[PDB]
Amino acid sequence: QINFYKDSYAASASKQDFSQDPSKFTEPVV
Amino acid sequence: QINFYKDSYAASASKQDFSQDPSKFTEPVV
Amino acid sequence: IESIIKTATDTVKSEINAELGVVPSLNAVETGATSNTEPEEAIQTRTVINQHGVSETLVENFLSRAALVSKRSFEYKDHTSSAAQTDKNFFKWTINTRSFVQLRRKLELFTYLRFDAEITILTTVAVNGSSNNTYVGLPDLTLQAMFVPTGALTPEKQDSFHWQSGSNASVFFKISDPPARMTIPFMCINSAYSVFYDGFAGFEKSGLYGINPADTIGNLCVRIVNEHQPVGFTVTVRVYMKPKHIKAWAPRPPRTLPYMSIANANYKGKGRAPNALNAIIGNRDSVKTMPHNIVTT
Amino acid sequence: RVLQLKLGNSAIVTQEAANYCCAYGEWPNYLPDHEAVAIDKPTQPETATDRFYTLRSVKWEAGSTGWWWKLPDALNNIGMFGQNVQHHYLYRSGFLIHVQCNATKFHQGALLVVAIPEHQRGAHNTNTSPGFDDIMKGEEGGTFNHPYVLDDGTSLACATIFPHQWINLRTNNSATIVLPWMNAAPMDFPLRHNQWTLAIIPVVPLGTRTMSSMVPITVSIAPMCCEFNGLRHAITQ
Amino acid sequence: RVLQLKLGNSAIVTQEAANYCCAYGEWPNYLPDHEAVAIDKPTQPETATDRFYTLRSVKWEAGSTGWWWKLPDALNNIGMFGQNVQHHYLYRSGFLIHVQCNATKFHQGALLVVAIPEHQRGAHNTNTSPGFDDIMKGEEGGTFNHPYVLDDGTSLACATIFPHQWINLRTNNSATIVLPWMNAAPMDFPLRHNQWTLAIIPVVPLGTRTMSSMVPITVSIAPMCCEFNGLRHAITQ
Amino acid sequence: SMMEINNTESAVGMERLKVDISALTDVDQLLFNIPLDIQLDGPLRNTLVGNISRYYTHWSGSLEMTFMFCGSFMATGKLILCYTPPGGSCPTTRETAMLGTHVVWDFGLQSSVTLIIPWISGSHYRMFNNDAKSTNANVGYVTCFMQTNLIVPSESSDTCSLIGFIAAKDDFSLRLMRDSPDIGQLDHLHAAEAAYQ
Repeated sequence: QINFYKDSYAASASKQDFSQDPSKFTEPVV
Repeated sequence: QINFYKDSYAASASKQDFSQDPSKFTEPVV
Repeated sequence: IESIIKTATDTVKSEINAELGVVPSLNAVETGATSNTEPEEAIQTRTVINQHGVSETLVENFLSRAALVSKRSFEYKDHTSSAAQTDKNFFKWTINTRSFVQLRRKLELFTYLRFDAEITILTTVAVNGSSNNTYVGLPDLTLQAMFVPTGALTPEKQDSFHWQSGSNASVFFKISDPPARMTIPFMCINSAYSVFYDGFAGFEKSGLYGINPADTIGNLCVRIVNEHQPVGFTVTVRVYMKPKHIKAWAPRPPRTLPYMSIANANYKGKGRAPNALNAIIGNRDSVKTMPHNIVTT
Repeated sequence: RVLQLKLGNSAIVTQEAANYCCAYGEWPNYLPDHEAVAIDKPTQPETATDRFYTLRSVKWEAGSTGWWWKLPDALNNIGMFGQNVQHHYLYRSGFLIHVQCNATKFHQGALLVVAIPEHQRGAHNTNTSPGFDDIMKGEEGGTFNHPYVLDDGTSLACATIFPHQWINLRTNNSATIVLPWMNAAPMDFPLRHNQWTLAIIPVVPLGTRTMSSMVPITVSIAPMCCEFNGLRHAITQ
Repeated sequence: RVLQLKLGNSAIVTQEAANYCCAYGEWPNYLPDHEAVAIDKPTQPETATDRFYTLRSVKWEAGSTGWWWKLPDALNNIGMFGQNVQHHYLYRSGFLIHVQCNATKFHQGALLVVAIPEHQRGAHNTNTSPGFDDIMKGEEGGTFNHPYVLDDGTSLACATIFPHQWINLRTNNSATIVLPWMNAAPMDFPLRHNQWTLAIIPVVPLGTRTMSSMVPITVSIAPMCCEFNGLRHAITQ
Repeated sequence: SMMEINNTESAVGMERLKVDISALTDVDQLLFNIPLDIQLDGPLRNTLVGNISRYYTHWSGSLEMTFMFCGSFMATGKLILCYTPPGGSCPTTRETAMLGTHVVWDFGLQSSVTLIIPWISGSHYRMFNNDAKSTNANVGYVTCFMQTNLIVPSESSDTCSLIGFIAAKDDFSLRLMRDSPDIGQLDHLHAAEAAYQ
């Protein structure tokens, strides 16, 4: 990954967040 | 060898596997 | 409970069941929860170790592809006699993601979105085909694209003093270059953009429904920098957008009927199924008719 | 009261059962080496044979005398069980039987559901024994002529000595029975002897004053711990 | 030189063999849990399927071009293997092939016996592809049109790259080959794809000056490590 | 999400989302069937699993169908739900269908039943090729029959309804993204020119 720009929003896309929680949609019950 | 792509299939060719076993074709007998 | 998932789940071996008070195939849909019955509870299973990855359905991968958002054509010539509706060697565009349906339908799967936008500009030219013209070769023109905030002043003509760009960002590029490219940050006054907005923009009752100016990225103003040549050309500009660094909230039912307008969610449907107002799926003769039934001979 | 049964690729759920019966307190098993006779390695198909099969349903009506089926005969033409039966000289298995019948809270009626070992039938008012076509009905089963004497000159009143359950329409809507291997020999030829007869007898007849409807009775049967010996060419009934 | 093969209830003895061949040095096995795909518990019949079946014999004559059979197609109607094939969506197995041919010390001749993986046939002198009835011959097999180019525009001279043996009438009277599972997928639908083709080609023709006699060639095949998945009702070719 | 099982010429709007069942005079009868080809137009297409899958080209893993009974409290009955793996024609009789994967359902205090459609395939993935009869694409069939009969008293309605739902299990996977065929245009939308003025 190469980035020489000063502002952090200039960077390449981020594709490493594998965290999930289906239960907030599939099991929304007390 | 230079590779800045994220997907591993983007890489250059691989030419270092010198392992052989002719006997599976030349001697297929018990 | 939140966890890290890099592959699809394994299957475990299972035996005969015959047990009183236990019924894993029965469920209570009225609660609003989805069925929790597992394959090992429904049938006898073998052990399977599962190596299938799940990365191509990540939200960053699903949304982060460059898509067409604007396409404009105009004549590059002497405009001294042209009518007032004409794009006289320049145009202005208000940036939106609603005009081309493949990007619109994908963004409308979510209620709120936060992203930075990568913009790419592609230009092409052709000689005007009037009966007085041969072909003559194509010029390597210079173009200027200036970014202007929502509702601010925009140039009135190709050679206005407004193009001096003293604090506005401008990009200058040639037709022989690779396409021009830059990133616009997440610019909302709120913590996310609203993809849908159930309200009115102002304190009086006469305002627009469903439009929220805080979600408008801005204006793009584009001109040819060269003076006109002795002969006319047609120039076409295409703009592409790619979202990046994405967060998304509250998924929604997909659009089924065709779009009518960029201003609203209005609908009409096809004249007959599929995608008609009274019928989304294509018909079959009866609930007992199998539509692609295999024939044995 | 609530039950789920799962065998092979098949499952049954019921919301109004009344426990279930294990005949003589036993459970099905494979033949151990200290009881074995035939020396060839046995075929054991597992999930291909050991699953529920459902027969034709029958209509419960005001004049019904009751119904019967013989095992293994009722299954000898069905699925991979029937194919293994036709290609082998010898067989052995247990069975799991599930009987189904439902009606409204305004209906009344009671069925005795009973499994009879070695139910050798008699004929009425003659010296001649029953013929092959009187006994070997296959998947259709038969009906009782004189259910009060079980078609054998004994009696219905004492039939509760055998493995049984009731369906009483105010109480329950299904009955379940588990049957072990029940024979004088460790294996048998499946085309000429039946180990078990299932019998269903309406002791209290169906009745209501609400809207009339067709009330069917349905039988599902699963073989358990199937084994086959003496492989050859296919032979039918 | 001397060999006995024993599978299920079947045995073969030969007094004039020439070793035997294992294709690519492999041996048949069941599908392990780290290569599996379908989630249902598999049917594994053992001795009911894994035994020798013998096909029709063919006559070796002075004009013969050679013969072929496709697997599993040649066995899809035979015994308990054919019944399991017709009731299941998916299958997997290896094979053991034994080819038999004898003649006097005054006869001469040589057969190439070869197993070809994915033998996709060509038609001669046309643009149109082979039809279903050109390919799917069943237990009868077929004959070569142009054995010198293997009916595919390659050549017979290089066919020794595949698993093979010879029958040379002065040396030996049988050939034996063991075949593993050979596919891009862990299981397959047995009614539309063939993994292996057996081919028998007379490279040196049969000859003698002694008394004339009919000289047959005979093929026996045993499936090994059979598995079946996706049980349903019976479906045929 | 809800299946559109009643995709027939006479059913208008919300009527397409339910199947009506009534008492029968004859035993062992077929009620309805469902095609399982989750890329093609059919009862599964306009669902959360159908819509998201049509942005991809390859798929794998198990599905669940769940049915809810919406008759009166006094109504009773039993049904059999069957899944048949591919190879030939859809079954038309109960004694043929019960040889496949199935569940027998009893109506009662629990309103709903689940049928698992297990992943049974030769290849690791199935493929959204434009051919319903391909060995890389076809999934088989779902069919429903009477196990007993629908039985109701005189003051209940004589006809009762089923709602069918579908979802994927957590063994499910998708790959090879593409433009969705569920949307398109031949022209610019209304007010699209006003963005340039």
